[PDB]
Amino acid sequence: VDRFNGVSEAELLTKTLPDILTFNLDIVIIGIAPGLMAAYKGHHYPGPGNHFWKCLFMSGLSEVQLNHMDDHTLPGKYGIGFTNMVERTTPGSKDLSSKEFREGGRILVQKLQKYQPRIAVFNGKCIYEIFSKEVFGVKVKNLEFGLQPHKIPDTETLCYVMPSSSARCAQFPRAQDKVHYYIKLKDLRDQLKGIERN
DNA sequence: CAGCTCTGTACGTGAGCGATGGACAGCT
DNA sequence: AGCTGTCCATCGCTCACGTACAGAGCTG
Repeated sequence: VDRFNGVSEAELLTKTLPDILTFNLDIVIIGIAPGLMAAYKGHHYPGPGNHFWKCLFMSGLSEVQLNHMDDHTLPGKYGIGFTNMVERTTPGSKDLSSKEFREGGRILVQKLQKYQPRIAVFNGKCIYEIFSKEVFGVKVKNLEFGLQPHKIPDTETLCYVMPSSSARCAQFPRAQDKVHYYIKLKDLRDQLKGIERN
């Protein structure tokens, strides 16, 4: 019944979740749109069932199990930042229109060209499908997860796609089913950093 | 025909919320 | 022993920042 401690869903729809972006980041996690719990909390991925923080720990991207309250520590401590394709608070990915997504893509690509992280991680396959068509003018028959073959225009930022950390998708039913992509992201990060160090 | 886009629908886990009722102590 | 109320284990149900895919409609 009451999931928001007496706060209405209509009020949460007016709230926004701030980005956590700085220069020289290794990774920027790009969500689809903040959900009601993130709007409520004012922090990234607070959903008790969301797999994000558990996959970050299980993959070794964090040495201890962190939570949504740690999100502002991620740039300085781990080289990780956060943004979303669509800024607007939304219950789920199915409530977003094509226009909202394409407006989001344009704003997103400008953010990435400003902050130029080593890797732009799309936390959700649906947003990369829109982004690729809008930014690179490419629609492939079978879009795959993992490292994509185009850099953000005018930057060296790579594009890496993972299934959404939301526990809504049945195709990757557990955090265990998504951790392969976080491990591969860690490996890609370590390789990029090692190449720059040498 | 055939390949495309668009829309509707079905799908596995694990966490939380409200209801239920057994266990149990305080009281007389 | 009988009564009463709280605690809390446990259950059923819902559902979470989606995704894959069939099939209708469209177009070359």
